[PDB]
Amino acid sequence: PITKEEKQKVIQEFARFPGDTGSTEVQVALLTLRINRLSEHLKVHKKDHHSHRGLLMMVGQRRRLLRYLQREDPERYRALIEKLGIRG
Amino acid sequence: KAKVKATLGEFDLRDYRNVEVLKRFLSETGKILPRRRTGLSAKEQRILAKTIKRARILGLLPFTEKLVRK
Amino acid sequence: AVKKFKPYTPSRRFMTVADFSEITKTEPEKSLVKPLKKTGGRNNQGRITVRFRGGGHKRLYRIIDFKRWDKVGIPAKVAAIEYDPNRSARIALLHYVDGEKRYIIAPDGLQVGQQVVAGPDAPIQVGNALPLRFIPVGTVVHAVELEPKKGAKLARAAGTSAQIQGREGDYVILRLPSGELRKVHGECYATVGAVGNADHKNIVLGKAGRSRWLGRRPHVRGAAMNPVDHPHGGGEGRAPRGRPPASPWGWQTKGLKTRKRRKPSSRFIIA
Amino acid sequence: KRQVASGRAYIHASYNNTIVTITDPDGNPITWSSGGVIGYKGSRKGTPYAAQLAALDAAKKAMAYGMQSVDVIVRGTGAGREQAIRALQASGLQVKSIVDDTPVPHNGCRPKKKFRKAS
Amino acid sequence: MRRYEVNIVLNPNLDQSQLALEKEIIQRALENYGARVEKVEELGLRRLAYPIAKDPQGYFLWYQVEMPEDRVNDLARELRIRDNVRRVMVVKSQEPFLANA
RNA sequence: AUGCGCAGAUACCGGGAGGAACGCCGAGGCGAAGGCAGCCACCUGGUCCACCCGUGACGCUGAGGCGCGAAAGCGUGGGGAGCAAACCGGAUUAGAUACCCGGGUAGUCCACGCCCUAAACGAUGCGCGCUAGGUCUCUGGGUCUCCUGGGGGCCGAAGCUAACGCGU
RNA sequence: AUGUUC
Ligand SMILES: [Mg+2]
Ligand SMILES: [Mg+2]
Ligand SMILES: [Mg+2]
Ligand SMILES: [Mg+2]
Ligand SMILES: [Mg+2]
Ligand SMILES: [Mg+2]
Ligand SMILES: [Mg+2]
Ligand SMILES: [Mg+2]
Ligand SMILES: [Mg+2]
Ligand SMILES: [Mg+2]
Ligand SMILES: [Mg+2]
Repeated sequence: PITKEEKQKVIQEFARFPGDTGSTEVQVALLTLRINRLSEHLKVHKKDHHSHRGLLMMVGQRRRLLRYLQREDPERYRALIEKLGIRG
Repeated sequence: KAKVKATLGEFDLRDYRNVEVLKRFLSETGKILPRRRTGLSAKEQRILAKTIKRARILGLLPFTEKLVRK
Repeated sequence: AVKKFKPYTPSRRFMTVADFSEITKTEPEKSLVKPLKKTGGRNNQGRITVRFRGGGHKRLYRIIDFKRWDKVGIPAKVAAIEYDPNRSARIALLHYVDGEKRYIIAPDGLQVGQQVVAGPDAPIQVGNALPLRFIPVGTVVHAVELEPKKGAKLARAAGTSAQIQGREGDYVILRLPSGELRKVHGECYATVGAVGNADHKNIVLGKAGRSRWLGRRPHVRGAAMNPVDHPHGGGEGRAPRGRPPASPWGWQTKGLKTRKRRKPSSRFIIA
Repeated sequence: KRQVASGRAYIHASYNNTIVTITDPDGNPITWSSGGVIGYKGSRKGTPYAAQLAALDAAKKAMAYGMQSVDVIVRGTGAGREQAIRALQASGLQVKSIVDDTPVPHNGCRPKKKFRKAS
Repeated sequence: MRRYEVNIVLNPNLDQSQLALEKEIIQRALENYGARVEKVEELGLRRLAYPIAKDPQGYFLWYQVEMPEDRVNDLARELRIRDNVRRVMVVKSQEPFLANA
């Protein structure tokens, strides 16, 4: 599982300002963590189609978040996708 | 008779080694007693069954003992 | 697994080839224990005595170790698993800590790197050999002696084994590969585990060659011969048996039992 | 031939028959009987009267082994269970104790279809 | 890293030559898998509620420990290997949950 | 009756194997559905509540597409105790290609890959708001004799309904 | 236990 320390390392790293815990960047980085973590589990456990549904959800959630960002501020959409290594 | 809960003081129903206490939730055939006899909540009863089984595996309580006199 | 092919030819549409994953490990054989010349020859002093043998690839015999008691209490480490063209099983090259090297037949599960040892105080784990009497009943066991000290004769073919069913005197009872229940002396050695490369029985040969590659020449039916040759010989165009079906030599060949009647070894069988 | 004062009396009472085997205290059968050892045949073996008869015939055969007392162990739902116990109590043989030891899966094998109108 | 209670049941019929052997094998194994024993409790010989390894008794141990969670199964595999070790239950340690106050 | 049984069965006891399913707890609970039941550990998804802390409409639905999808069934392997289509026997019958009995092969189990159906049902698409209450129940929160959220039931206001019924 | 039709 993600530890309380591990999750906070991501949040600091992505927060637009200290005490920023929501926010499209933090959210989308928080999800990416989950998604990569969970993609790796599915790698070993191909047969766990229940957890997979959740993946599909997160992927679609992040997709939605990123679409919103790309729409309001397109530079920090790009800045983020880069920083996180996604949309490929 | 009474409820079994109504019989003991402050006890921990995660403790799969208090066989002294647990055997008391167990009927004369080794069967986990129903709530009408343990007088536990729904939630308590589940914590209980879990630890009773853990204990049965450890060897402390029976999965089944036999009914005496027909 | 078994390697399948796409139908690029006819024949290949059906061939399946053994999976040699368990082997590669070592792919030439051990110069020292390996080669004996193995004398090919489909028949005896002159005469074919077993039909339809011959041709087929040259082979070195790999001397293998069918009596394990020579080497009680000397551990050996499993160096290699290798192909043995002279048996369905594959074999395990053992480096004894003596120096000495031997080939056991490779049991299912045996891993290169493992250690292995023979004798009455040997751990009950795969590839150790023990007198049957020292082995927990219900342990499944391959390469078993039938009489003490006469070498392993039971359960050596790929994927075979026997199970100890019980003890009873100086004898144990094995269920054999065949399903026969036999009494086998407790002093008889056996090695713990099954033989493996158990996929062996599933390889589809696929073509008429291939049989040929394995030293199996065409088998001609008795029907299809003339009556000089065989009980089913003759009849004008294609004919049923017309007799209870028989070998060339004339015994019946559907159901007639042949193990010798009065054989002392019967006292000890049961299936 | 042998000699055992105390032992066990097993009652096995199916729906089709009642059979009692009496054993030494290590459980080794000393003697047995059943609905069919007594005269009965077919559906009447599962009758309670047969069980009575079986239990006494079985009790009786164990005088010859010098049996005095038995622990009774019952296995079965089935008509004969009750009477075969009564038969034993008042039989000469003294029932030290009764025990139902009926084998019962902790949900296990799939039953034959006839025991599986089941949901 | 999380707290587990490691239960162990040994052959009652050991002598402390034999027992300490096992007890040391378990100690060496614990430490091997990075298990830092906190509490420990040799309740010892008990009458089991059913026979185990044909034996009416089990000698009982209990080790509270903190170890990496990803090594816990592998440790229980190892602790079991030995013959006189006849049960091993490893259990994530839990807050107690009471009835009555 | 077939069948098993004097080559010693049945019942009892000891030793062992092996497969399948988990009694009591156990009614409720979880999941989008299919569905999910011993215990332990690791990995992992959904979900509820509280603080009211962050973002600031980022939302609803969704033709196609993608994935999931009981049981049977198919392919390659494994496994095979119990059960058991087909099948063999015994009965029943006017016949009995059935129902009842004794056996029994696929299959039922596992891995991988297919199939993609169903009374796949609440025969009720999803989301949001609004319109009495009472009562039982699961699971959070509470200056806790009641309040407050999330679920599951039964009865019912208004209203709807061909009716049956539905009704926060 | 079975036990058809108009
Ligand atoms: Mg002739
Ligand atoms: Mg002819
Ligand atoms: Mg003709
Ligand atoms: Mg705010
Ligand atoms: Mg399906
Ligand atoms: Mg299926
Ligand atoms: Mg199949
Ligand atoms: Mg078919
Ligand atoms: Mg039948
Ligand atoms: Mg429909
Ligand atoms: Mg209503």
